[PDB]
This record gives sequence, C-alpha cells and structure tokens, in this order.
Amino acid sequence: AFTGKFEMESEKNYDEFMKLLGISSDVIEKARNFKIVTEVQQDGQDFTWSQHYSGGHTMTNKFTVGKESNIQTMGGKTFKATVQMEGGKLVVNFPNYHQTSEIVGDKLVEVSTIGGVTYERVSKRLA
Repeated sequence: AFTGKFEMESEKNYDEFMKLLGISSDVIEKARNFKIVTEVQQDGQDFTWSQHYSGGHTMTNKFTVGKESNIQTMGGKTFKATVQMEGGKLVVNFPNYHQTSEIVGDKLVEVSTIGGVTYERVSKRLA
C-alpha cells in the first residue's frame, strides 16, 4: 500500500550510519531523540512521500518508480536515484547510499545502507 501517516518511534544503527554519511552532531542527536513524522501517498507509479518535522520544517521525497527522480534524502544534499518496486516492498539506490522500504500491514519500516553499515527503523502507522 505505502499510503498513510507514520512516525519514527525508534532506530537501530542510525548513529553509525550517520557517522558515515557525515551529518552534523546536533542534527544527528535530533532524529534519534525526535519523532520525525512521515506521510506517504502511493498515487500509482508516482509516490508523494514526505518527512514532516512534526508540522514545522517539511522535507519531501516525491519520486516515480521504474523511472527515477531528484530526491531530498537524509544525506548532505539532494541526489537523483532510481526508485523501483518488487511487490510488498520498495527499492532505491542513490550515488551515495542505498535504501529499501517495506510496509507491514499498518507499519512502515525502512533499512538504509552504504559501507558495511545498515540503519533499520520502524515508522509505526499512527499519529
């Protein structure tokens, strides 16, 4: 489905995965001590993903799968990357890191990747 409100309740290897990307220490501590809210609307091959900071800033990741698009990402800057799908899951690969999302009924989880490190998360489906 990939459609609904979600929010990051917890993380697994976020700290190190960040230390590889190279994020600022305060911003590192925020996401892990903060519920980044996450909405999604899989409107067909195009998606309207979003990553709200609880109403204030809103970063967004609109993209089209089997096509590619510019995506804002949690790295230093925007990149362009080929999002793809499989069946009950989602796929992407940027010239920077790799990531695959995977809905579970009423829960969004994601698993990022880059160099011997991988950051799982569990954006639950609630508010």
